[PDB]
Amino acid sequence: MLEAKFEEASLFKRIIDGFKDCVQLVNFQCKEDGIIAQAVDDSRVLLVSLEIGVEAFQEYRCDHPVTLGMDLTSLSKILRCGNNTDTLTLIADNTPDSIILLFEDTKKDRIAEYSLKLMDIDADFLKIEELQYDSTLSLPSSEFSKIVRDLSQLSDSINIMITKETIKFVADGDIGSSSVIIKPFVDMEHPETSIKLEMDQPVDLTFGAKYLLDIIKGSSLSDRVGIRLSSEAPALFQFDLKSGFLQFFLAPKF
Repeated sequence: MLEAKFEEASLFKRIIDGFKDCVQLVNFQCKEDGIIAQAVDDSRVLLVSLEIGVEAFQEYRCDHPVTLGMDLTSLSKILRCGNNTDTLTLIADNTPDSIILLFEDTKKDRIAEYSLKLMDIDADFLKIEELQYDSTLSLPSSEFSKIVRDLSQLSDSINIMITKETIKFVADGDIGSSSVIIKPFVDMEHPETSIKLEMDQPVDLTFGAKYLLDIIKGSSLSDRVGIRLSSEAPALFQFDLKSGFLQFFLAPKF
């Protein structure tokens, strides 16, 4: 009925990581064009949205829509058992109470099979994404990961501000302060180091550093990170998949 085969289990593992620090109970809607998942934290400042396209799997077959409500902790326990390089195949016949996970390795000499029991998770799906954001911005995820990791040393809240040609991060907690200033540049070897900034309106927003910290563990899925900011809206942090993405919508501090 449903058969999704990841070329490498690391992918699913990493996706599930991006979620697990933010919530435990998540519905995975599987359909003909792939899988989506949406989940909010308890404070409802952070919404995590995932979409995994068909071409993102080595092989993918879903006969008809089916929801897989899962406990992220239980799931990650099971994922602990396979390794980053195993092929992972999720499988379910329709109207399921549980799914199956298949790791193989091609030496040789491995083929482990587990079965997770599904739960019923009550979900009211949200479509809060805006048409355009005041500023759009991309950069190496590794770089953004450091800026966050660093600045979250001084303050429990980080302030991001965009003016013409300047992106600026600032943490100013009791103990001390730091300010990173970066700017748009293309660098051809390679251009995945480059920093892109499109600004309609300048924006000056502040976020809980604790959540930014969650958001940047998606760095493992993508060389780069996209960031859309608006004055009156949750910020959108995005890591592109081969086909799809993991996105984090995060409420600016009032």
